[PDB]
Parts: sequence; structure tokens; C-alpha cells
Amino acid sequence: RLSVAPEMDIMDYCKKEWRGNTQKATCMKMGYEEVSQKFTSIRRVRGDNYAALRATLFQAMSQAVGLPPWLQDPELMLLPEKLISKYNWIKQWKLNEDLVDKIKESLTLLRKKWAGLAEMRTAEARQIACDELFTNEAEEYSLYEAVKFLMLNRAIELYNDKEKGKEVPFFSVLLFARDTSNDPGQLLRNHLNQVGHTGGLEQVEMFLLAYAVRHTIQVYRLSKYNTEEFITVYPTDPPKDWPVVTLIAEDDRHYNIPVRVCE
Amino acid sequence: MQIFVKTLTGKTITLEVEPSDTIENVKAKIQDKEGIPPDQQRLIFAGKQLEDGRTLSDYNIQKESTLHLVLRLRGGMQIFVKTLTGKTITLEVEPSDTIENVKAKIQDKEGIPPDQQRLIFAGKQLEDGRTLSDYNIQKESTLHLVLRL
Repeated sequence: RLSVAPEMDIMDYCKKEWRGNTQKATCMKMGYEEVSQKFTSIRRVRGDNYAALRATLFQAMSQAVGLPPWLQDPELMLLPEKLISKYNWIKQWKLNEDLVDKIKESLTLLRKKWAGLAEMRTAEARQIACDELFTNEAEEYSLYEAVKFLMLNRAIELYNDKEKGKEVPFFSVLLFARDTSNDPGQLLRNHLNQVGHTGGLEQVEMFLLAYAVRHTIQVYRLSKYNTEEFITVYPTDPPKDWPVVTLIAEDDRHYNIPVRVCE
Repeated sequence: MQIFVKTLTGKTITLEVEPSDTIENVKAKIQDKEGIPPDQQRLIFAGKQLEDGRTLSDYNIQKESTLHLVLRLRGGMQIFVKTLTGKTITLEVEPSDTIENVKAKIQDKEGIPPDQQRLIFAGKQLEDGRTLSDYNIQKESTLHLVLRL
């Protein structure tokens, strides 16, 4: 079974999921129509708390024509030892061996798969192969662990950068202003560890995800339909050479995948 | 005086306030305008998270000052509601969502009036006003919907 469902027509899906006359259902329909203008299909993403990572990462890897420089950098493979040695408190995490080997294994898996998809004869082969990648819960969750680690590292970099007074994206300031998220340690303990288990990602943390995988995340928020927030971008002012992935969030409680070019 | 409250998307909201207004008052006003629940609301000024008890003048917030609104809403989770006829409805929800909200969403999707809905989980009838996490309803948990007349 795939964690990313086979595509079905977007308005057929809409009609299936929203019936009954309520302003909510209407808003959902209007939003879905607006999306249906630029995208033909929709793929339901699994609703385990990994959903944000699943959608963003699937979208990013399925269209990946080349290995990003940051993923190619071998220094990255030395990151877990370097980081964990410096900050002990990182030793609190979740699912003989240890955290360093786990994170390194995961990062290696990420780079290996991404690179594999990147070098393939045809785009079609890449799409099918990426579909084959999200079937098995194991490799997939390994990837998500890797992504979470990247989020943590980037967060630490932002905190350190702020403390010495360097210029930082404002979302970092807002992120650490949370009583539960005051420091990277508190971020890990009260937020990241619950990601995939007891809770998803807050909007402020979507910025962190974007910075982590260095992809621009475009989200259609249907509840935001007639407002200026209908299309919301993480981050607000993205680097120009970053790829753009697109997500759909009905009521901000979950993410699915809109599709245009399919098999 | 008027103040600005900005979301993470840069959207700017204008509020009519007095410096004697408490933070929870501001949260209630934001609820009245944008429809955002206060419990999901987190107000931040100058890198500090404002407290419900305190007022604006306490934080030295002047006219035309800008506050930032960082929501506590997570997202990434769905559950299943199984009807007696066999069909399963897939709901996109948050752990802090009330049973009231779940029933309301079920009305929004299937047209079934909330007053006729009875949600059962683990042998227990769920009650309006409590939350999914209160009943220890995890991701991909399954609820049973029975109807009345």
C-alpha cells in the first residue's frame, strides 16, 4: 500500500468529500474549483502525523531532476557526529546501536534515494520509482527522521545566528518566542519529538521544514478562499533557485497532493 | 487607538483597542473578526509571548504597534468515522478539536445533522465539549457513528 494514494480527478474527489449545504462545504468547493483550474488530479496523503513531511518530501523527490548541492555535500554526512558531540541534549529523540548511527543511516538513505531518482533515463521512470519508494513504512520513516534532523540543525543555526546578532529570517524570532519553543532544546523536546506520533507541524514550523529541505512550499488553504491567504508560501520570500512544491490544506489540519503531470 | 496584528503570511489585521484592554480581550476580538479560537491563539510582541492577564500598557504597546499571531494549530492528522451502513468517512482533524467540531465537520461532509449524531469510541459515547486528546484518540483511530431520530 502507498502512503500517497493513486490520483483521482480533483472535482470528483471534492464532490465525494463535501456534500450538504453549509457555508463550510461551499467554501471547500469554491477552493477546490480554484485549485482545479491549475491542477487536474489529487492524491490523498496518509494522515499519520508525518503528513507534512510526507507530502513535501514526496513532491520534492518525485520531480527531482538532480541532486541538490546541499544533499551532495559530504560534510553533511559528518553532521550527526559533529552536532551531537557538541550538544548532548540532542540524545533525546525517538524512533548495540545509537542516535548517531540512526541519523547517519537515515541521511545516507535520503541522499542515496534522491541521487538514484535524479539519475534515471526518463522522468516517467523517476515518478514510478518514487511511487515505489513510498510504500514501505520503514525506509519512509527513516527519511522522515532524516528530515526532522535537518530541521533541528537549521533551527540551531538560526538560534546561534540570532544570539550573536546576525541577520535572521523573522520566522526564527517568532519560532523561539513560543513559551514551549524558547530554545532548540525545548523545540526538540516539546515539538519535534511529537512529530510523527502525537502531533503534526505548526505553521511556523513549516518555514523550518522549507528551510530544511530547501524547497519552496506553496500551499492552497481552502478555508482561506476569498482572502489573501488562499495561497500561502513557506517561506514568504523564498530564495530564487529553490524548487517549488505545491500542497493543499482544507482546514489547516492536513496536507494532500495536487497533480498536473502524471504517469 | 488602533493596533496591527500580523499573521505569518504577512496579512495585517486592524484592531480597535484601549491600552487598558487585557491580552485575552485582544484574543477575543481576533476571534470576533477572523474567527480564530483564542486557545489556538498565541500573541507575540518584541520576541515575548504575551500573557492573558496582562494588558497592552503593561507591555508598553503604543498606537499603531504591530503584534504577531502564531497559531498553535498543528495539522497532519486524520481519523475515521465508520457509519452503520458500512461507509467510512475520513476526517482531517487536530487533537485539540472538540467533539462538537467533529460532528459539525461530519455535517459539512455528509449532511447529517449533529443533533442526530452519536459518536462512540472504545465502547464510550463521546460527549460534546471535550477533545480527541481528552479521549486519547490517536491518529488513524476509528470512531463509530450511530444515528437517532
